[PDB]
Amino acid sequence: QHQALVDQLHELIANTDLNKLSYLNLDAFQKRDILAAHYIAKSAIRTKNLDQMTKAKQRLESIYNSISNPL
Repeated sequence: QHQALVDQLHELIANTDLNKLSYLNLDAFQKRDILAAHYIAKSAIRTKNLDQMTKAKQRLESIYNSISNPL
């Protein structure tokens, strides 16, 4: 479970690289949300905090889905 979650997080982090999301015209608040989630995700992974890893996974999944799809 731990490794599966780390892998999911790393995939989500890779898929939410701000440079690669330029074409989506994200608002500054969305960029900041992504930057914060990346910091939290990395920090949670490094410390093996499963609850915070779960939080960050749900957050990044939600963001990636919403920015990729109709308002």
